[PDB]
Amino acid sequence: RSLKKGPFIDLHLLKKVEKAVESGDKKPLRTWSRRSTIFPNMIGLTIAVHNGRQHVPVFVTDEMVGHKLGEFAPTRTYR
Amino acid sequence: AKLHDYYKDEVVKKLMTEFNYNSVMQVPRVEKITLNMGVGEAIADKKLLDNAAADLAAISGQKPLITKARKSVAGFKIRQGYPIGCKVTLRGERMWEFFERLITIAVPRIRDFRGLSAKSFDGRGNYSMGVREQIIFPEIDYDKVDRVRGLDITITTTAKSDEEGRALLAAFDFPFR
Amino acid sequence: MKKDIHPKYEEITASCSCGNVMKIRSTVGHDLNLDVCSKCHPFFTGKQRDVATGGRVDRFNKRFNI
Amino acid sequence: ARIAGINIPDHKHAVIALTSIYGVGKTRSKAILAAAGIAEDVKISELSEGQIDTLRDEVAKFVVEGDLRREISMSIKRLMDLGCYRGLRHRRGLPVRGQRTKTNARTRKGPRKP
RNA sequence: CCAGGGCUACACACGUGCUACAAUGGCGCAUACAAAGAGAAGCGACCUCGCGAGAGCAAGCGGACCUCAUAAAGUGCGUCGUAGUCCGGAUUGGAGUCUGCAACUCGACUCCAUGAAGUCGGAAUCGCUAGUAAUCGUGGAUCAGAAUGCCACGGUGAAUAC
RNA sequence: UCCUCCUAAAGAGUAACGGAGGAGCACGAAGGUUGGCUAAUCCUGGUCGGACAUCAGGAGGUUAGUGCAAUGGCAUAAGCC
Repeated sequence: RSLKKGPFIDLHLLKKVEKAVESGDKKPLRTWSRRSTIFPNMIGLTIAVHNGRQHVPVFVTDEMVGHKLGEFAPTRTYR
Repeated sequence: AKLHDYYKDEVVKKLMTEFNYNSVMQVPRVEKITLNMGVGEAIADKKLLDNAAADLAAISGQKPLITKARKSVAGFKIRQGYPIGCKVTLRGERMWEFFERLITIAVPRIRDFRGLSAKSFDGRGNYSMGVREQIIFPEIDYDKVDRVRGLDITITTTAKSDEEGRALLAAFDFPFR
Repeated sequence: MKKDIHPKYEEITASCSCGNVMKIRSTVGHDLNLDVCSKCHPFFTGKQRDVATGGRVDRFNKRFNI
Repeated sequence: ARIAGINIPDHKHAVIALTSIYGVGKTRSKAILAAAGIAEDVKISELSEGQIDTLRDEVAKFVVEGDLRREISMSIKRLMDLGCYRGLRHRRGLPVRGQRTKTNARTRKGPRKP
């Protein structure tokens, strides 16, 4: 429902995980780009998204491509 | 009885090559189909069971038998010998026409149809299925009826095991999703 | 069967949308015209459209297009 | 007049009466009669059987009541088992599109029981 | 100073508003009558494409000339014929367009589909005596995008005050 | 006042302010005859239906029932139609 021309990602997150695929499934990427859309070329990684005070580890599967990284990081807790 | 003639010629010889029987009648055969419809809500309105009698009389070819309460259980406020449901046991040539009108023109008329379960077996060869709506049979006019009448159909066969009974039932074109 | 306690059991003539006529005995009425029958129902093909409903990376390549 | 889903209406204009089927509203109903050559202002009972079947498959060209309910259910269930923010609002019956949950959102959350 | 999050969070209570519960009404076609304003790192005609939000191209105008901008209630015909119904639009699913580095938390708008509560509202309480109430439409400030709020403009236009 | 068990010592009978329960009705069918049928409780499957309604199959055997407190008895059924 936004950005018809090209899914969005940052240079700092795109250049990090493209460097991560040839090095195997190494350490989780500590990133702040909640706005970055997910591509099929990050599936399998445990990249951690900053929800505001911690970086929650999320396991990306195949289906989660249209969603962004900030979908899976609960910023506001409730009871 | 189209399926009974289909059974006596095609199905019986098909089942001889599945369990390598030595006698012709070691094969399973269907014994009865009991059209039970346990209304249950007739403790308050007695004529609901009277209207329930017309439903099984229209789906089948005979008037149903109004069942009586076997015990007096406080969980449902029923006493001894209270009319609570109705049943239709179809036997002879007449059940094959209902067996034809069920698997051919009534199974497609099941809403949100996906198929039948192959695990709905008692363990001897007696399949049992329960429909939620009566508008799968074209006898019901769907308008002058007031309460949605669902019912359950069990098919008692002479099979020794439920796997053997399913093999006999698989020759009668069942979905078995 | 007991006489005159069961309804009329007149044989009728039914037919689905595809024209598959069959003769059956029931309590419908004069005749019958159906919309679907077991020899034309999409149950051997309706189970094909229920399991092949998944997929997201193929849809994601319909937006990136490269 | 027993087309795809259930759809037995009577004494109603066709394009309005086709809205009863789950999966077709006002606009798609006008697309059914336009491809079937059916007059919009004429009731169903006046239409013959030879025109009922030519719109039975025309409705079948669009996803309808039978397989749409599970299609909607799996799209929601995909979000519910995902852990995303779209699923958590479906998990608690809360609005998913970011509405005024503080005072409003009675319809999504439910009737006020206390 | 910086990145992310919060200011939008939710068993709840209250205030102020918009839309409804319909037939003096809805829907479809045709059609008449305004005022006030705003415009350039903008208003953006005409034409083409797209069901549509909108996209391409793009004159004219820092302005009684050009654009926003076709005013709407109103009129004629057809239909619906009193039902939770063609009333009502929340909610949700899929697909999209614009803005902005970026629309997930939390923007607006559009297409299809789903279709809620609501059938005129208790005690109580509010505003109004005229071109006011009541109703309909329009414009502006804010503003990259983003109001049912605020300010302002006109159309139809009551009853009653012993 | 009457009925059932024990007390009560294997015929009968046998006391206590002994241990334990009921009755002072009911039924014109719950009687007679004929004919037919026989349960409870579990396991599995099956719309509502869920421990428990109703249905189908299997085990099981009278642990069921006998209008009523208990004893004795009952399928040749005294049990059910």
